[PDB]
Amino acid sequence: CPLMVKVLDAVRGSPAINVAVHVFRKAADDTWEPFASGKTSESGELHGLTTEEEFVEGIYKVEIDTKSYWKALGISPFHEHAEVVFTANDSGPRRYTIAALLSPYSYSTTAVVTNP
Amino acid sequence: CPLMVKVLDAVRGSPAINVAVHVFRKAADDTWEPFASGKTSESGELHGLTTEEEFVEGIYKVEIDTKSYWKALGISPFHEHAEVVFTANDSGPRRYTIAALLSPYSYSTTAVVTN
Amino acid sequence: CPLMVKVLDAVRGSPAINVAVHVFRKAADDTWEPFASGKTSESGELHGLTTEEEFVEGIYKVEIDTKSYWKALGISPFHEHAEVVFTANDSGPRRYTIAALLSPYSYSTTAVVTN
Amino acid sequence: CPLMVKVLDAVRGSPAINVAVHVFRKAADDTWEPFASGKTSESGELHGLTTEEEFVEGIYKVEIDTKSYWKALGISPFHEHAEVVFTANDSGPRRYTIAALLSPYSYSTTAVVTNP
Ligand SMILES: O=S(=O)(c1ccc(O)cc1)c1ccc(O)cc1
Ligand SMILES: O=S(=O)(c1ccc(O)cc1)c1ccc(O)cc1
Ligand code: NA
Ligand code: NA
Repeated sequence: CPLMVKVLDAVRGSPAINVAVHVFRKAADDTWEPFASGKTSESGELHGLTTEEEFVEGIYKVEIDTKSYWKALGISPFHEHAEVVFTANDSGPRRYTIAALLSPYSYSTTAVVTNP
Repeated sequence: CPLMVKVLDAVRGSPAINVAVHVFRKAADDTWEPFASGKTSESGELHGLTTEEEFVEGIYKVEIDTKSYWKALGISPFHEHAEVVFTANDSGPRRYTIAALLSPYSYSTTAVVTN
Repeated sequence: CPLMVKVLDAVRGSPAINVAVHVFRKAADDTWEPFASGKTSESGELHGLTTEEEFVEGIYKVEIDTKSYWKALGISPFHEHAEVVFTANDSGPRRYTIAALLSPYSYSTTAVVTN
Repeated sequence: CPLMVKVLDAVRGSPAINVAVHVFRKAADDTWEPFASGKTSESGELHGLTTEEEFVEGIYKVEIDTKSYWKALGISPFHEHAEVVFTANDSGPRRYTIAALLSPYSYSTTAVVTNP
């Protein structure tokens, strides 16, 4: 599990449950190719998106579908989604945790990068 | 004025209006002494808290009454207030902007220090 | 101007100066079309991006070139850039301020929408 | 473990290690009485501050010694510390996670509150 996503809800003070996440990887023709997807669990975490073999060097985009999350709770938010774009594994394999904190008109995102 | 406070509301995407703000200065006996206070304007800003003459080096605390703000909007908050504690240091001319972004169970605060 | 961008630096406690910002509008064929761009000023702000005539309802993306900013300061960043994607909706007069607070491995963004 | 503290470093993209944390509780005379203290581990987490029996109703202050953290890394930060003040257990026992994200001139704090 070299890529994990955590999401928290700043209005409720709780994990953000059932948040859809789509990961893309930039292809040779400079388009975003679908790479992996999933949803956050009751703990707000999304595990098992990829494997060490599959998660090669590249530029990755982690799209967090924040609008669908808020609308399912009856709230009209500002952003369409949160996009996190980064180069991965350029100095060898690393483990990446993408963390996000959500409010209807604001969000924060952090990266925790560790070396196995 | 060398000290200004700005407060934003992350739930409504708006300035945080009519928020009470209290500034304290640390006295020699280690207690917090009232220094200045006010309420944020329609733009979420509080100007005119102090003057360069009065804002000497020392430790200051800015207390933002976030609980009352959320209660007035019918929203149940977590924190009693937001506290920002910092040292004022002289080191050339200095303007201090204390910014805060409020959510019911979260807040962020930033210091913008400019010449 | 109905759209403004503000960028702050959380490491130095200062405006983020000379940061490139690109705005795109979603076209009918689902691609991102260049719409406006500029560089943040000494106050970290980018004004005059568009006009009320041109800023019609639709989906917009604001791209902040954070990687170049940190590299110019000798700091190694994580993100390629910061992207802010939102729908502009009419619903009375509307000013949009897109604010961003930058750290090397983190960023926050807020929308302040005022009448 | 009804009270836990997590701290992340936004400059390094890593847990904030060896951050001192002091917890206080408002006493009957309206002073802050020392309640518990500890330091974050290599994971950035501080466990074992208190017990269900000890952690009664009250107003609590969690002081995170951010200045000492940055100065130990050779950085001159803005804030003296981060203070998180809240009423706890007013509707019965809850579990509280205080999370913080640190930059030299900025910090964010969130609360995750769950019911056992
Ligand atoms: O979800 S968090 O608590 C988190 C904790 C440890 C990690 O390695 C990653 C995320 C969190 C994330 C961001 C934030 O601003 C506050 C808490
Ligand atoms: O740039 S800010 O100070 C700002 C203040 C008032 C506004 O109406 C708009 C922007 C700012 C930016 C980010 C943040 O988290 C807090 C304050
Ligand atoms: Na290489
Ligand atoms: Na009660």
